[PDB]
Amino acid sequence: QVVMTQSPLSLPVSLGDQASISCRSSQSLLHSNGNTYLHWYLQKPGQSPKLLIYKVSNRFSGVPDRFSGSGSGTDFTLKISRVEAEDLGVYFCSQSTHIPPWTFGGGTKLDIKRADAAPTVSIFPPSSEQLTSGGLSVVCFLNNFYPKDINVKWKIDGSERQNGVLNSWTDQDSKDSTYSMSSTLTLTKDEYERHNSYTCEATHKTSTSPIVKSFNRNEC
Amino acid sequence: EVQLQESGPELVKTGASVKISCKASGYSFSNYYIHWVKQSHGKSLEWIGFISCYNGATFYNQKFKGKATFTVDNSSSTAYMKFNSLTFEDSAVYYCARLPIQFGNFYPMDYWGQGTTVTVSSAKTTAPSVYPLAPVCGDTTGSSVTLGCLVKGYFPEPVTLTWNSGSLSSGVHTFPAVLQSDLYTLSSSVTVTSSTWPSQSITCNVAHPASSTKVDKKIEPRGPT
Amino acid sequence: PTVSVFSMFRYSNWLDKLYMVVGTLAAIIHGAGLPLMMLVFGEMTDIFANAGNLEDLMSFMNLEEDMTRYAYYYSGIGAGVLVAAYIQVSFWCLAAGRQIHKIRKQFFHAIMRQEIGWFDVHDVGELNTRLTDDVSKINEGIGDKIGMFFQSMATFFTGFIVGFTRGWKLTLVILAISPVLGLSAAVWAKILSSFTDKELLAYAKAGAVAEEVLAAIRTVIAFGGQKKELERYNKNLEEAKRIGIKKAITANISIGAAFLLIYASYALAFWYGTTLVLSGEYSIGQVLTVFFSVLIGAFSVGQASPSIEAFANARGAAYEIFKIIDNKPSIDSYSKSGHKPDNIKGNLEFRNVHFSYPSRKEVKILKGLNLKVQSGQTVALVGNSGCGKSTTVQLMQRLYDPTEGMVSVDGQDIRTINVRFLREIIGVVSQEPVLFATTIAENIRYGRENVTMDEIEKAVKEANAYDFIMKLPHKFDTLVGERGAQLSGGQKQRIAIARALVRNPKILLLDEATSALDTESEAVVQVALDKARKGRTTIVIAHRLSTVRNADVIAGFDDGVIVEKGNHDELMKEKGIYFKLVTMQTPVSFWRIMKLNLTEWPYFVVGVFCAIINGGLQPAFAIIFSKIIGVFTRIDDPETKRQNSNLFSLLFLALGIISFITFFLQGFTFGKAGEILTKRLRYMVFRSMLRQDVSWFDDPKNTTGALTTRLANDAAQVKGAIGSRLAVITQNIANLGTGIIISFIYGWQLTLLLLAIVPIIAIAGVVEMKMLSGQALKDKKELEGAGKIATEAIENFRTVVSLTQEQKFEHMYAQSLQVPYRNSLRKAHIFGITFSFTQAMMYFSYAGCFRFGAYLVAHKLMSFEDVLLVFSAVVFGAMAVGQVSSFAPDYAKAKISAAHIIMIIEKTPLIDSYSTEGLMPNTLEGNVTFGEVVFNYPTRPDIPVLQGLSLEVKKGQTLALVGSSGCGKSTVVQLLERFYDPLAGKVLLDGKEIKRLNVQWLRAHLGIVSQEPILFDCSIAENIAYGDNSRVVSQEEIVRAAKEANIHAFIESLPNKYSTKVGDKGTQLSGGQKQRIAIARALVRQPHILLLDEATSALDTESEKVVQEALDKAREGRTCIVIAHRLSTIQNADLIVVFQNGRVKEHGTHQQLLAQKGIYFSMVSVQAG
Ligand SMILES: COc1cc2c(cc1OC)CN(CCc1ccc(-n3nnc(-c4cc(OC)c(OC)cc4NC(=O)[C@H]4CC(=O)c5ccccc5O4)n3)cc1)CC2
Ligand SMILES: COc1cc2c(cc1OC)CN(CCc1ccc(-n3nnc(-c4cc(OC)c(OC)cc4NC(=O)[C@H]4CC(=O)c5ccccc5O4)n3)cc1)CC2
Repeated sequence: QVVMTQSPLSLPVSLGDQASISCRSSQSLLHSNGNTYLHWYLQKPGQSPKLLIYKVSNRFSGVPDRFSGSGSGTDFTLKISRVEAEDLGVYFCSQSTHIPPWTFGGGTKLDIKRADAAPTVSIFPPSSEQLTSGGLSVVCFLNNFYPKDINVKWKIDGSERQNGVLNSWTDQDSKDSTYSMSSTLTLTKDEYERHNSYTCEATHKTSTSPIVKSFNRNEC
Repeated sequence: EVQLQESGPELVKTGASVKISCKASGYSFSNYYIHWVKQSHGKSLEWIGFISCYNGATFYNQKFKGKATFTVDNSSSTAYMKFNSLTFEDSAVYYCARLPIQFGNFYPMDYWGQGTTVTVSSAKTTAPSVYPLAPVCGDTTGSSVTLGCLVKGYFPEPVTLTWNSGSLSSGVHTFPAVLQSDLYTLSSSVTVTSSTWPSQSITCNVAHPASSTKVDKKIEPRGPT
Repeated sequence: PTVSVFSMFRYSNWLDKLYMVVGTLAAIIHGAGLPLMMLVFGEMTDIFANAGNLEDLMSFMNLEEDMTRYAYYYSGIGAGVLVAAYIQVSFWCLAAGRQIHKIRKQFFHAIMRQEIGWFDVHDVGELNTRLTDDVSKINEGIGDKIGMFFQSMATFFTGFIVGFTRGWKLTLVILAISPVLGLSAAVWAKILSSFTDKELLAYAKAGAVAEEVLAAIRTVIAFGGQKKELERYNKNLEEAKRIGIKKAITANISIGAAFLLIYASYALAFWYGTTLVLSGEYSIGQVLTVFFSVLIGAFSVGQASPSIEAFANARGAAYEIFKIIDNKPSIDSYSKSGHKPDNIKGNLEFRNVHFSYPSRKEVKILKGLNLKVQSGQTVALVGNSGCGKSTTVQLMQRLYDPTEGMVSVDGQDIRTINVRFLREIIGVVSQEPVLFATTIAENIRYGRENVTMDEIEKAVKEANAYDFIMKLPHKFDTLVGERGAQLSGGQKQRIAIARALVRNPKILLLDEATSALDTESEAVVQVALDKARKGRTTIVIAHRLSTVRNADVIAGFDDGVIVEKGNHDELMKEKGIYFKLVTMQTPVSFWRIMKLNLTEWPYFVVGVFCAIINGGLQPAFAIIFSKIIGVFTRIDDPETKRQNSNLFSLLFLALGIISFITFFLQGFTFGKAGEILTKRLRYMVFRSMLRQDVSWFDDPKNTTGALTTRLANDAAQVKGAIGSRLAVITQNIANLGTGIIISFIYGWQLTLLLLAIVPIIAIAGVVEMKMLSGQALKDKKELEGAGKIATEAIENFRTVVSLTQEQKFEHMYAQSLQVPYRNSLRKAHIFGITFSFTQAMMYFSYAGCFRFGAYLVAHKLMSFEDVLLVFSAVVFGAMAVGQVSSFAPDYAKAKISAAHIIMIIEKTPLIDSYSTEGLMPNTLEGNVTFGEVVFNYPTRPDIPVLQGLSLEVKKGQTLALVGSSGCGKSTVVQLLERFYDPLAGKVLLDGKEIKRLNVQWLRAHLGIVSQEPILFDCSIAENIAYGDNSRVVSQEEIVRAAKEANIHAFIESLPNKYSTKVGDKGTQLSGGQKQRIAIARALVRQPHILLLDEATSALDTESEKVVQEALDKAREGRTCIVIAHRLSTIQNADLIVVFQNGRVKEHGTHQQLLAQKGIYFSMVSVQAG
């Protein structure tokens, strides 16, 4: 029961430079014979995972030679030389030297490492059909944000909202190639009135300051 | 040039049985083992077990033994994995992989199936709740005035959202859906200019197959409400 | 010379065609058997490999259950193949046996339907070898080789089909390698099939001088060519040795190349197969089954060539027998469309009768003879030998037909009436009769069918041949020996007269009926001939005129034409030729052979080393095969697996190269030591036999041809007796001992289980090998022990063409053929059963061994690599043990051979020809004195031919010795020439006894001429040159002796005059010319003592004077002793000695014997003039 740990859960890389992904085994991945078995696979979204680098440092037939792999003992690493736009997916490692149960890694996604910017907060009052049907749905769009690790906070009368809200982390766009997400606060028409402030912000690295955009139930 | 491919998604109910199929072409079926591997969402992969494509001998991981049965069809060159009383914890993506019989863990899992996602569900078809959103009351953001249209609580997936019957391809933002308590949720935004709103029409669209509600909804300027 | 195939399967019943069809079906099934065993073997080893691979991962229950299932496929294939093989073998053997029995009976019928003229031209032995060899070749051409041919073709086709349906890639590779594999297997079977005829010819090239020196035994010590013939024999042995050496070298080259190719194919096939197995494209059982089926198929289609060879041979050998059976003569004894008279009255009509022998048609003996003989007319015909009285007798019985005219008997001609009915009614006695070697009651019964013993006693009392019947035991049960050798000549001719008279004939024809007969018995025979002449017509031909003077009509031949006719007084009052006739008349040894090859010990040591390696070559294959399989039975890194596979492919190649070198070396060394021993032994036995005495060969068992055959066979068998036992024992030890040991070390249980099977597997191997080419000859031995009757009824065509009893001897041949036929059918069934059972046990070893191996693997007691090792090392060990111990020649006959060879080598003659010790005086005179000399032959100790003769010879005394034929005429010659030493008597050669002198000096000083001239296989210059030995032979003496013998003309006429190659015994040139060259060959000796024995037996009257003028000018100085029947050299002789039963009756001068009228005057007044 070895336990692989793939060091970065995500690697912010550009196009034109190189990256390196590293797996650490809880046990020694040598074998009594004298070879080390630690294979690296590539998986694409909606496809089957391919085999990139088998064994120790060997390369599978039918892959380019941009990919390289070097390691020792309980620490191994892969290297992408001349990164492209097609070879952007999830990776993972796989141990095979102690195999009662086969073991894999957590994986790593890659990024495109674009230019920085802050999102534009968009907020809406609830829909008329929802007021008639007894409900509220205030969504906090935040367009043109970067990178895709941002923590927004719904707030009502000084209380952080932790229910009925999740974030729709869209991936990077094609041409403009920026990120987006959707935090939507919804409640029934009873507690819609006991609170007035439905405040959403965007706490990120591009701006520590909350870009506030709110409305008041009465003011409309 | 080896190609294995799987059945496809199977939205089954609780406590039922489901058979998953891996079809292998372009090579000798008699040699390799087929390895079945589970993957939940946002978690590391997990090994279920292996079936010997030669005579059908199996080996099960400790967790999965008694919850899965592996079988093989040689004349059809396929492998089959069946559950028994699958719970909510078995909604995941499952994979079949190839491993030769001579090397036996001294070789990688060279070729992989494409993966078929199972989903346990008890709810039934619902009509989407097309909610017409509207910008902040009163003040304008300038040129970029935002609008939106969303849904809440629909089963089952998908939903297609377009704007102005496809005649609007400016300031459009799409965001994926989310499952919650056996139902679904969605949202989307579109930015237009002042001479396009409230000067022109902006209509969202929804389409749910198991409900056939080809509904359209124009977003109107908000006044006192 | 190529019979169409349909013509050979003549004489086939419907049962036999059914046998052939069912046999072909069984053969195809039993052939396609084996690739299916390879199929099951592949599937089973795949089961084992996958169980092992999985159990090495999960670190064996379903293994035992699945092996249970595959044991059933193995057992089913084994039983099916047992049945198919039994059926194929038995049915093909039965069909061929019955067909050949029919062929042989019908062929004897055909060879009996012929005529003497067509039999007098062809050789007698030619038909004998035709029968035996041709018939046996027909039998082997259709007996079994068609079965094994179709079985090998079926194995080839099914093997390639299985190899293609399993995997076509490795199959295409083994196909690209397959033609050379087939060619190698074909050549390798071709060289192991015969192994007799080529060395037989290599020795036959030298058998010529063997037959020379053993066909001229007596004259060879006078010729004194022992040293020289031994030199030429050593030359011939040298050439035979060189040819045999080249044979062995090239045969072993081919063997080693075959094995190197087998192993290189193993290496290539495993290299490529493991490339595929590691590339996941193939399995290991699949590559095993595809490789084994394709390799076995190529080897079988290769081994199916000797069948084609034997079938071509059978067509070629059947051509002549079919031509014999096809021929029909103009007159058929069996045919009943002949015409048969009823009132058979004796009347002979010959008119304008011209006839010549078809053997020599250029010479015409007869130029027309016209005769008319009435009933009861005793006609005698008188004339010299050469006119053809015997020709007229053979013309009577329709042995031939005359080319001109027409002959008739009582009105109608012979040419429209039946031959057999005419042949039974003419009782004829020929000049020299032959007697069949049965009892004498059957001999006298042989005239006609239903004769009782009262008529037998009346006929033998008419023949006056009852007294010698009365004195010998078994008076009707005495088995007379071969060609009348048991009884005397007079008893033989009298019972031959009886044997003719039992037919009760209408015309009686006697031809020289009283040649060796005395006075009173010829008298009572002629009184009995006049006792039975009154109802019949009679023609008597004889030399004695005592039985001719009381005849009806006397006639005389001259140049074939009957010239004088009439009664006695008519020819007496005409004073013709006949007038001049009547006017003139009024074990012990036990392995002392090891020292015989001792001198070539490097050959023996390199041979034993190569045999050790070639025996151990098997367990190394077991090791490499099991290791390369166990590489794919366990899990490992891909690169470690590829490295092991490559290493084991290289080890296969290297083992093949070692096999090539070691096979070449062992074969060459053992063959070379063997051939050197055979040469050294043939040389020595010939020298030791040449050192023997004439009394040695004159032993009845010491026959010439028997001794040349003893040399040829035993000198080549004693080499095996020494080399082969050692080589085979060492091979089998290094093959099976280390195998049992390696097996015991790894798998102890399975090794015992398979120890309980190895004998039967060895037996199956030896049986399969003895079936590949040549199993048993005993059928020929039974046929031969029962075949003398066809020989005797073939040689003596004369008596059977007249007696009209041919069908009786054909029925006797059927009675001779009956029992071997039943035995052959029983043996066909037994042989089928044994072959099938052995192959089936080889098929069941798989099931047993692998079921116990699966039980062992399942309980962790051993791995699968281990059971594979035990199997491939013990079972194939025993199979190779059988295959090899088959090619070994058997040992008992070889031991008897070595014993007899050492006995004969060891035997030393009483008189040594090479020793110089004795009395050597420097001088002599030339006077010989015999006194009271008695001699008995060693082969006839009870019969004395001598009773104490004595003789006195002085210098230049022409001593003639006259007597009867067989009264001790050449015996005095053999007493002089140191052939026989007498038991009693005293011989003084000039007051020096011959027993104390030097032996070679007496044989050097004198020189004789033989009773029959024999020359050697060279030219005439070496014919006359043999007369003087140990001396430089001058050609002036050669031409001087050729002028003195008057043979100079016939030599100078011939092209390549003194280099003209003469064949055996002077068969190319005439008898008078070889007699003259015998005179010339004795003439170069210039002997102080000269003997002549029948100096003018076949010689012209002008040539006798020119022979005798050299004798008369050279009779001075030397003692001369001439023995002849012609009186011309006896009239001018000095002293004349007449013999009577070995006793000297009269001696002295010729005028003294002409004064006192005794027995010599009796012979001196026969043709005096
Ligand atoms: C194979 O079985 C059967 C045998 C027989 C029958 C029916 C049979 O049923 C199939 C019935 N008659 C058929 C005629 C015949 C005779 C012999 C053969 N030979 N075939 N090979 C060898 C061989 C010759 C070697 O040089 C002397 C030698 O030393 C280097 C080794 C060998 N072979 C072996 O050692 C092993 C090892 C092994 O792993 C293996 C694996 C698969 C198959 C066979 C095997 O045998 N002779 C095949 C047909 C008579 C004999
Ligand atoms: C007379 O004078 C001499 C005497 C001697 C010698 C020379 C003489 O010359 C003066 C030399 N010795 C010869 C002794 C000997 C005995 C057997 C063999 N045989 N070897 N194979 C087969 C075979 C027979 C088959 O039935 C007909 C048959 O049909 C199914 C097939 C085969 N062969 C095979 O199957 C394969 C397949 C295989 O896996 C294999 C594996 C290893 C090695 C070879 C192999 O070959 N017979 C070779 C030599 C002693 C006496």
